[PDB]
Order: sequence, then structure tokens, then C-alpha cells
Amino acid sequence: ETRPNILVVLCDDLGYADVGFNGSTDILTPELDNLAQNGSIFTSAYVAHPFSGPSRSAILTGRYPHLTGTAYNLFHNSSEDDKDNMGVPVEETYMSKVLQNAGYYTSAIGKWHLGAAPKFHPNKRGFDDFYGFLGGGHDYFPSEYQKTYKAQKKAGNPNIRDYVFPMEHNGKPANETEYITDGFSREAIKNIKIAAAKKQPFFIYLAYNAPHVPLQAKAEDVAKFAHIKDKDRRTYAAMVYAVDRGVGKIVQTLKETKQFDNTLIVFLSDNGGNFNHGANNYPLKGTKGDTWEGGYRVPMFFHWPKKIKKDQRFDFPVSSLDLYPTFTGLAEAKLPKGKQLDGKNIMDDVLKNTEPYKDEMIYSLRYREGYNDVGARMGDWKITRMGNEPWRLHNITQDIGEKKNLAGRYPDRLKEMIAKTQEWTKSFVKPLWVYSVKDKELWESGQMPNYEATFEVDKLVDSPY
Ligand SMILES: O=S(=O)(O)O[C@@H]1[C@H](O[C@H]2O[C@@H]3CO[C@H]([C@H]2O)[C@H]3O[C@@H]2O[C@H](CO)[C@H](O)[C@H](O[C@H]3O[C@@H]4CO[C@@H]([C@H]4O)[C@H]3O)[C@H]2O)[C@@H](O)[C@H](O)O[C@@H]1CO
Ligand SMILES: [Br-]
Ligand SMILES: [Br-]
Ligand SMILES: [Br-]
Ligand SMILES: [Ca+2]
Ligand SMILES: [Cl-]
Ligand SMILES: [Cl-]
Ligand SMILES: [Cl-]
Ligand SMILES: [Cl-]
Ligand SMILES: [Cl-]
Ligand SMILES: [Cl-]
Ligand SMILES: [Cl-]
Ligand SMILES: [Cl-]
Repeated sequence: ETRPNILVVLCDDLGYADVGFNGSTDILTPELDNLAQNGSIFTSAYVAHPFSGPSRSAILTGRYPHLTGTAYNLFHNSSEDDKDNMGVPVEETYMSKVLQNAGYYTSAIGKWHLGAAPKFHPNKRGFDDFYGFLGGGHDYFPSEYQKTYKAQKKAGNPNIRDYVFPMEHNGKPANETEYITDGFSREAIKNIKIAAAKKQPFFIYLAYNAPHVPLQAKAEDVAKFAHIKDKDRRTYAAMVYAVDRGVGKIVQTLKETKQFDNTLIVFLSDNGGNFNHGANNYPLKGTKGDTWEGGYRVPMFFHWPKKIKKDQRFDFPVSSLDLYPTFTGLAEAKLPKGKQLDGKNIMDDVLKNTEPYKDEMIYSLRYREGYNDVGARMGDWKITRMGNEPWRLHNITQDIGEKKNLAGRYPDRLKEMIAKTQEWTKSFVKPLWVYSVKDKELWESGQMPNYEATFEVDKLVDSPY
């Protein structure tokens, strides 16, 4: 039929300069590069939050996490009891469910991080099939983590880390035997073949945990980078390379089943690279978690041979929030009544090279221990507050590294963008959970969120003398 298949390939903590098509000089990603070159590379792509849980929530709900109560990560080994509601609210309908109701065969593979209790399970949230783990990460070698899991059960460990838990397949044990990146690639191939056999459009949410810690890589991938002297960089490159291998096999499967031409492949990272653990975000400033560009500006391409031209670069800013309305539009799917969305259906803009966010803002706000980091972009201009320092105004097109603070030269533009961003925060909800005890103390006493203090300007720079 006319409706395209959709494959999201979502990496975890992949740095900005860590794929070939986005600038890498040491990591080799020929299969991803080939896809990017045969479609549209997005040079100003943003995720809705600079860390996983809230970013993933935003991709699947189509709303900023500040509107859904999900702006902090779930903790390690979060409650698996429905009564504790440790998960994204069930009332916020996921794009997977919408696609499933419109006749797609739907599959999620890899990392979830959206709730470990039954009501939050992928199979309850629109996925016909799920293969992966429910929490925030996982050790990569089954021979290693299955030994550790059994050994800790035998020792009577009452709090085994979910990183070594057996993975699952629709709620049954997975009995994985491969390096799990290779396993996730295998399950993607299989689900592509199932969709081909059913003669049904597919939506596959392939959430590799690579290159997220722990840095663990196959010897055969390491040898591709054996000369790289920094052991972290060497292992990380091999981890990314393994994803690239899997994408190459997925691509051959799509061609063999004749689904390649009419499949939209979207590749991105859930957030910026963590430069403490192998990642490189050049030329951006900062690291995973920041509201510098480095925390939430990510590599992205769209690949869809039927519609998207080759060698395209799309330079206008876009959001991972656009995936929900764009995909449901492509699926000719009807949104549930009352569903709220923060992004736009951008596919016509990509095809015509027009500006979807013209005179509109793409935002980040990240909660810290007593203050807020903020970023906000319109057109060529961005405002940033990091570490509760004085506000910065950057021409992000001219100054991608956020080095030249123009707040003094153009104070009206600064204040203009502040006012719009402060108005945005008036729609926020309270978090359903926070992350640390410190967090809970600050919110309970009203020290957080204090958006009013976040949007102070002149008193941060004026001298009292
Ligand atoms: O690894 S060891 O040093 O041996 O200790 C481990 C374990 O420590 C790890 O926990 C996580 C897995 O690797 C890193 C180690 O510190 C951690 O990475 C974290 O993964 C999370 C997802 O599972 C998140 O990505 C997390 O990042 C977040 O951190 C906070 C919360 O939200 C923001 C930020 O505010 C986000 O960036 C990331 O750091 C240790 O916990 C355990 O005690 O011992 C193990 C060894 O047995
Ligand atoms: Br749902
Ligand atoms: Br397993
Ligand atoms: Br860290
Ligand atoms: Ca991440
Ligand atoms: Cl453990
Ligand atoms: Cl084809
Ligand atoms: Cl740091
Ligand atoms: Cl064409
Ligand atoms: Cl700085
Ligand atoms: Cl001005
Ligand atoms: Cl709270
Ligand atoms: Cl002020």
C-alpha cells in the first residue's frame, strides 16, 4: 500500500561528532553515512531534553517532559508495582499505539526507560512485539552478565542491579546469546521479515543502548580501531561501529524484502554525548545533561528513497517532538481525542526545504540542585543559562560553540526571548518523581523550581556599587 514503513534507529549518549556524516574523523560509520548521503542530513536537530528518560518520554508522547511530569530519570531498579506509578502516565498515548490502531505492525527493541511496571510495559503501550530491557541500561555480554546474575542470586543479593537482569521478549526470558547490539540488530531484521510476511506496514522503534556505558565492545570491532591510544575512545568507537554493522544488515534485509524504497528511516541520538565516557560533541560546547548545544543537539537523518532526495542538508532547526505528528501524518492515522502535541508535522517542510519553526522556539530546561539550566532557540539566535551564571545570547549560526556572549550588545532580543521562555514554563506541571533526596527536599520547600529566579537578568550583571 501507499503508507511508508517507519524505522527509528535511536542511539543512546551518541556524541555529535561520533558518526562520519556528522563530522567524525576517527569513528567509521559507512552504513549510516550511506543512508545519510542518500537522504536528508539535519544540521540543527534537537531532542526535547539533554538526558535519556525525559528525552525518550518526549519522543513517544510528542510532548516536552515538563508537561507530562517526566523531566527526571526513573532511578535504577524503579518500582515494578503498578501501584507506585513509576512510569510515564498511561493516559499520554504513545505514537506506537496510534500507529498500531491505524494498522501498523509495531515493534520496540532495546532500551525502554519509560516504566518497569506492567501498566508501563511496551506491550501495553502500542507495541505488538518487545525485545529488550525496561530500565536505563544494560551490560553488553550475555556470557558475562548471566554469570553475574546467577552468582548474585546464589549469594542472596536482595538488590541485584537491573544492568545484569535477564532481558525479555514479550515478557518471557530472552536467553540472549550475542553481544546485545548484535542481538538487537538480529531482532530488527526478524521483525522486518515478519512485517514482510504479514504484508503489513511496520513501525520499529530500535533503541540501541550503545554507546551508553558500560564501555564494552567486541574484540573484532576493537581491532578496527586498534591504533586509538585512548582506551575509552577506542572502545566507544567500536561500540558505535557495531551499530553501524547492524544498520548495514538491516538495510540489506529491507532491500531483500522490497521494503527499502518505501521505508522512512530516522536515525538520531537520545541526547548529547557524555564526554567523560568516550564521546565527542565537536564543534558544540558541553556534554550530556547541559543546555549548551552539546547536551541536546544531536545527529539526525531522514532516509526515504521514494520521497526524500539524495545529498540533502536541512539546516533549519527541528525537534525530536516532530516525529510524533510527522509519523502519524504519514500513517494517515487519527489522533486520540484531546491529544496534545508540542511538535509539528515537518515532512512537507523537508521536501520543500522550508522553515518549520520560523519565528518559533525550540526549548530545553534542565533541573539542577537548586536552579535551572535553560536553552531556547529561534532562527539564528539562542539564549542559554548554565550553572545559574548570567544569561547568554548567541548567534548560534555564527557562533555554534556559544563562545561570544552578545547579551550586552542586543539586550532587547535577549529580554524578548526570555519573556517567551518564561511564558512557556507557566504551562509546566510538577514532576511525578524526582531523582535524589536533595531534589525532594528542594521541591518540598519551594526552593525548586523557582522559575521566577531563573528568568532574572539585570541583577546578575549589575554591580551593587
Ligand atoms: O560502574 S561502576 O563504577 O562499577 O559502578 C556501577 C554503577 O555505576 C554506574 O551506574 C550507571 C551505569 O554506568 C554508570 C555508572 O556510574 C551510570 O550511568 C548512568 O546510567 C543511567 C541510565 O541507566 C543514566 O544514563 C545516568 O545519567 C543520568 O544521571 C543522573 C540522573 O539523570 C541525569 C543525571 O542527573 C542523567 O545524566 C548515567 O550516569 C553503580 O550505580 C553501582 O552502585 O555499582 C555498579 C557496579 O556494580
Ligand atoms: Br499508550
Ligand atoms: Br538475556
Ligand atoms: Br559522568
Ligand atoms: Ca542517553
Ligand atoms: Cl549486582
Ligand atoms: Cl525496495
Ligand atoms: Cl562533567
Ligand atoms: Cl525522488
Ligand atoms: Cl563557558
Ligand atoms: Cl536588539
Ligand atoms: Cl515531587
Ligand atoms: Cl532582574
